[PDB]
Amino acid sequence: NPPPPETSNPNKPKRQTNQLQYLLRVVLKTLWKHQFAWPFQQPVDAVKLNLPDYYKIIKTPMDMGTIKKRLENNYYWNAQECIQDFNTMFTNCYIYNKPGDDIVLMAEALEKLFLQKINELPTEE
Ligand SMILES: CCOC(=O)CNC(=O)CN(Cc1ccc2nc(-c3cc(C)c(=O)n(C)c3)n(CC3CCOCC3)c2c1)C(=O)c1c(F)c(F)c(N=[N+]=N)c(F)c1F
Repeated sequence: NPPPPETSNPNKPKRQTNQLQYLLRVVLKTLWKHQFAWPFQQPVDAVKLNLPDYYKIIKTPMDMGTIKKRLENNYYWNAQECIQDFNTMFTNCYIYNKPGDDIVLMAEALEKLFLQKINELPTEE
């Protein structure tokens, strides 16, 4: 298991935006409570799950636990960095797991909900 992605930036000032408020209070909150969220709420523990090839295939690990902490810690300078992390999390799932696997159906359900919410992302302001 690699160290988890950094979730706090000591060199970054605290700044709210409409889009980051939306990404935490609407997007993350809605995905987090979903019945299929749980496999995505923490980094893949390749040791506990005995997946010796996972971190060989996945160069950029990402999960909603990391995204949640990043939003709570105001880690993201803008909405697009956060959207990129969600996209990476889904991509990792689709490139590692066989199509139609339970985890892929769970990712597809969450991604459908994610894109539903991102389509209603507030304007930059
Ligand atoms: C401390 C105790 O020690 C242990 O027993 C260690 N092993 C366990 O606990 C393992 N678990 C729980 C668990 C936790 C997080 C996981 N995250 C993933 C996962 C994998 C992959 C490649 C991936 O790409 N991503 C993004 C996530 N998986 C794999 C599963 C993902 C969903 O479809 C089925 C494989 C996870 C597994 C399960 O076996 C367990 C379980 F899988 C259940 F579905 C379940 N539901 N019910 N009822 C349940 F009760 C389970 F306990």
